[PDB]
Amino acid sequence: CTSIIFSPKDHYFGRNLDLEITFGQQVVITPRNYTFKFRKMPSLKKHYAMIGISLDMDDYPLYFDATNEKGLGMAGLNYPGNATYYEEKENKDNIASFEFIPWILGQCSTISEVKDLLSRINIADLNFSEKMQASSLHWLIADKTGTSLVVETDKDGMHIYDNPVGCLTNNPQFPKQLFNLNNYADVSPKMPKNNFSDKVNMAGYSRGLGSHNLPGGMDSESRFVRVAFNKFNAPIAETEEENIDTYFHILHSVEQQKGLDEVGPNSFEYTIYSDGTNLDKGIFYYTTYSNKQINVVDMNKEDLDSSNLITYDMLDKTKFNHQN
Amino acid sequence: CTSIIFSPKDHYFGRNLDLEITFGQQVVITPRNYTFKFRKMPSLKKHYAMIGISLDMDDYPLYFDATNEKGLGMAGLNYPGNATYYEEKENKDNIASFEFIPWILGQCSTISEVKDLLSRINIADLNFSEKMQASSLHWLIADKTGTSLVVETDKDGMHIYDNPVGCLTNNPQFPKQLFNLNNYADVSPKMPKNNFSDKVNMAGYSRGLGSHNLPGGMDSESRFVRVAFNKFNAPIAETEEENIDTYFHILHSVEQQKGLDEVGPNSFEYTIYSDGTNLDKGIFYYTTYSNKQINVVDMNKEDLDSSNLITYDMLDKTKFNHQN
Amino acid sequence: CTSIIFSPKDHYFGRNLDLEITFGQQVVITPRNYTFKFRKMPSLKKHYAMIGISLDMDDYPLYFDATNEKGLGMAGLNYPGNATYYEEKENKDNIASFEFIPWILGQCSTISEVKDLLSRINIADLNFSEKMQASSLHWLIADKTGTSLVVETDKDGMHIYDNPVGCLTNNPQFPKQLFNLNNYADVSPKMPKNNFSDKVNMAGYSRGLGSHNLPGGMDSESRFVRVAFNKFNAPIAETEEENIDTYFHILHSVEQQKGLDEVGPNSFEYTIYSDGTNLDKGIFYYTTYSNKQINVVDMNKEDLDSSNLITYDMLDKTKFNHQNH
Amino acid sequence: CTSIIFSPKDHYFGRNLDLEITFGQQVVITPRNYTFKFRKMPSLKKHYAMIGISLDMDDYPLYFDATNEKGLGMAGLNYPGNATYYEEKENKDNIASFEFIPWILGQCSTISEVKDLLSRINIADLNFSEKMQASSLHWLIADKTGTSLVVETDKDGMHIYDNPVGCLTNNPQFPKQLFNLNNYADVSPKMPKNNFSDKVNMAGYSRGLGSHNLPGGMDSESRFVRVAFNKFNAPIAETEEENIDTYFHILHSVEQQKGLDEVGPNSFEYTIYSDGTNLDKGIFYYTTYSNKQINVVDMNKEDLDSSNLITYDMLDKTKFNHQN
Repeated sequence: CTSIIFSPKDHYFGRNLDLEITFGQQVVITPRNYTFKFRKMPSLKKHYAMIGISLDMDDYPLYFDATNEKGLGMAGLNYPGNATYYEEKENKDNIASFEFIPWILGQCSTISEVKDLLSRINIADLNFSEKMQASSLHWLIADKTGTSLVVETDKDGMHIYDNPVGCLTNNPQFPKQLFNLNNYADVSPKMPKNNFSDKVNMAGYSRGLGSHNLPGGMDSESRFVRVAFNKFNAPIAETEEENIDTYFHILHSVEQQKGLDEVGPNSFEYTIYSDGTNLDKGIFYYTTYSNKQINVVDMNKEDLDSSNLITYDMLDKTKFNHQN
Repeated sequence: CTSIIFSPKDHYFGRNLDLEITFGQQVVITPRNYTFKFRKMPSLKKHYAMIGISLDMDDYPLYFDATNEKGLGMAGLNYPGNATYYEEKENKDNIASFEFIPWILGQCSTISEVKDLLSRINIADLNFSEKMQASSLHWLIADKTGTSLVVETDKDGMHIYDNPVGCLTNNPQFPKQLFNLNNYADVSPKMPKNNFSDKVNMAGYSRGLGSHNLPGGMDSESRFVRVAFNKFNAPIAETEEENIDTYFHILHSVEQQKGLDEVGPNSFEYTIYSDGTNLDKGIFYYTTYSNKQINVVDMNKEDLDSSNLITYDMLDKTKFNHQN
Repeated sequence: CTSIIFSPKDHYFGRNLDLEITFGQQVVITPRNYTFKFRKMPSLKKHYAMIGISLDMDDYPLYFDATNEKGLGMAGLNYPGNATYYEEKENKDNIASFEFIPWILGQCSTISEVKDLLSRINIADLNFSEKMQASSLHWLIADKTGTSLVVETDKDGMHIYDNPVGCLTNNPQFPKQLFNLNNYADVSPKMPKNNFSDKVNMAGYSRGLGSHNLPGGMDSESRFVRVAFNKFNAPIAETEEENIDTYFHILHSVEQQKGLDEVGPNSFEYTIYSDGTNLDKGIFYYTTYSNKQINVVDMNKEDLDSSNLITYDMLDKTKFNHQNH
Repeated sequence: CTSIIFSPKDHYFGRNLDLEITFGQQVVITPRNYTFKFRKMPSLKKHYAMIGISLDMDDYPLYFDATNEKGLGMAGLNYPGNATYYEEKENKDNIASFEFIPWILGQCSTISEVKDLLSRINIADLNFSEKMQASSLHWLIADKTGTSLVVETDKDGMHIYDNPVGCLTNNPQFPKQLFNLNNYADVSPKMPKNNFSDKVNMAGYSRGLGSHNLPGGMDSESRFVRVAFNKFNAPIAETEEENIDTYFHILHSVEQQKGLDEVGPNSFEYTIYSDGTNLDKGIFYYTTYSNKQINVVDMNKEDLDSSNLITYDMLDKTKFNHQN
């Protein structure tokens, strides 16, 4: 998985979901008066409305990532082997990992409010069902000022980090992931100087040689570096159409192509989908692996005061434009 | 530029066109009875029909790449500084670089016929006009057996190479480009073995670590290695829709994103378009940088006995699908 | 800087010193009854003898690294910008960075005893003098069982790490440095399998292609990975001569060559020297940049009950052997 | 194997010999009136004196590398699978690959003289003895002007190349080996500039980060790049002691450590010795894997008009200096 906030003019937040199998995701809008039930907290009977990609299990939205009507966004990305969910604490809001996105996006409008709410939270070891055991996740949270932060629940407790580069992938823990970027200071959009020796003729035989050491791999660290390079060198435009086009080139640059990340016999982790929300306008965009026409769901064209889930199918089939 | 042949069941040939500035291009079917004129050879009054993308002129089809009705495909890719075109030779067929595709694709059906014609050819230093100086190219040729061939006109003469990997980018010369692949034997879709030492605990901390050393750069050798890894590990499917989807994932895996390959002040080489032809069926497909919905032009739906160029606009503007 | 413990049979501990300027340093044995004086603690009037390379100033051994007579070793490696030394603390033993090696090596014989002393230490922001401001260092400590730990004094306090690979270089902090090794699991002494695709003919055109992605750089992470690869694939022998021979190949594999690491105009960081001590025997070995004949100083041939520093020159000029004479 | 000419003031030519088995080589001075016998040419009864490392096979010097009294040096380096030796030719001096060094260094004093002799040569497929096949080699040749050239005998003929970097290792052919240097222009002794993006704070956390991408491997291409970086950034001094010290630091920077290049079960290729000769002065220097004190043999202190080989044992055992 890869998640970014991209702030050329308006602010766009979203992620690639990298898994080996698709099973029942939809675009889900949760309106303000849908009651969020919590295992160990009183229900949120009214809350901010939100939109994202989710499973719908027994009428409950298990969000992979979402954005609320105040321009606050949040995404849960795989964090295998690192994620720890804790015992219940008598002095904290005990919130399950699968309840984390509704808890936060339903109650908070800014990063500062997120931090305040997190000062009272305990991400607790609670499973949705015996069938659906909890996934191992860490979270990227960003708001429409362009500020972002990272939440990791490690063995020695929960850690919260300001995110100066506004990107997140998977393992390792954010301090190591962020520091690894320092090793790529010389990766450049421009041709290199001959620093090797002026007594040797270095021929600039290919445009693009500046990025010769850009990681191309499917792994977590390679995608973090690659998405950071793409994000901070992408062009800035004035229109919505241009900036969302650029946004999807950023995420598609770290797409996991089928066959390249093999996790088992004929089993391949790949980018199921790419989404992005205009945090300033509440507009949800997505592409899928097989359908890279941009699909648009406008949260503001729904009745956000209603009390039941609003669902749209993810258009995940190849759609061709036949010019005859 | 990157060009491949991809042979899952049917055979698909095409390329990314990477340039820092466009002047327009278009899809062009040249029918059988469009007379091909040649500066130094008699005209081909009748020939095979072909389809590809050319410059936005209707004087003459100046193809970037094309595929004829017999399943033979050919693409010219930037070869900066290496490409040498020769003085006219009395005992050869003197053919301009911009006449190469019509000359070959107009008369040849197989790689074997291509080689016979190439043995008597001389790629002459002729310009389409005094203003339109010939660009520096080398060529990938492939037919529907999956066999392919590289043509390079260097300063010491024309060299013709069998291509065992069916890929081509830009510099250097093909023996160096092909040999460089030997350095990436251990790049893997599966998790790496701990070869370092069984006394060191190596944590397989991220899926995709097998490809940690896959090159991600925008440069010529990086894209050659990366597209070969993508092509030979791409899944094999049974439907046309699935295999052409896969084909565009291979080409998009070596797309040059705007901003990442700087050739001058605010001037960036980027992937203008990606195209692919089903050599077996005569069906032409393309995406462009800003419109990655796949566009289809079926050559067999046209009057191939016509005498006039048949043209279609390249739809290069972002197409959104609004769902609510 | 690069420091290792190498444990083929006996145990060998030491380091490359990577700096841009030398002058002053000697092989220095501090005997049992040389009185170690401390700015904020009572003097150690008698203590374990030790041997190492030191800058002697005002009759005080400013050790770069040393090993004591009980087979405990300790080295201070550059930690630029990372090292933080603290205000004096009540309820702690306040010890200056330049007194750290005498404090530990004078009093401890084992890692377990080192850990006891560290639980009550505080590395204080104290300078040798106005002209000698304290260096930014972190420390590798190893004993003759082959166990080692790392001490790093960061902005948010002192951290002590068990060291499973027995190697240290410079920045970054040890958890990041140790975790970076995970990126090199596929580096191999053996020819690589063709994982790329069995549809592509990968020619095995050179021996050694298994190590094609081994880092060769002069930088701290590169050297950490390269020294670990060298150490864990080095052969093990049953002889002192062979095992110390191997030891210096490990250290020399990560030598910084003059001209390859420029830290300012006409100023280059390079490996001044490599040393190694046999912890089980008390034998100090070293080479220098211009003299890679192994020089030997046996601490046990000196009077370890004396009270004065005992010094030997670092033989740092090239000594050619004319076979033709 | 790695071979260089290093030209700080005087000129130093030599090599690392990288093999898995030591045989029993020694330092051999061949005086002017030792008769060189050839299988298919008249004997060379008087010739230039030379010094180098040789096997000894009943009175015949089989040099790995040598340098003659006129300052011409030559080294045979493994070229596995690539070396082709030819059928005898009726119009050429047919010289065995193991006769090549005596043939050249016996009669030539300069690179230009070498090039004239090579115009009449045919490196023929002659083995030294029934159960000792010829080894597969290519050669680096250099003289006291600093100039060097490469001789490679490939399937399609002998190829001679001027060597602009004065370096050679093993496979592949020299054109590909040399061109690969272009991929390392940015490898630097100096700290890198932040070209990734100035919106990203890149910490220059370690001295030497400029060489972060210097290859460290044991393989042929890695050592070629690494010895070149070491050679052209090595300091230049006024005296012999200083320059020969620098010279061995260059060769030792590409030493293959035991255990790092496994060629078979419990069998490793390693640097058996490093040697260099002062071309201007005829002084021979060497280290061995286990003895890094520089050993010196002055060819000119011997009787160069003699008729018998003059042999010295290689001091290959560790010799310690006990200071107390």
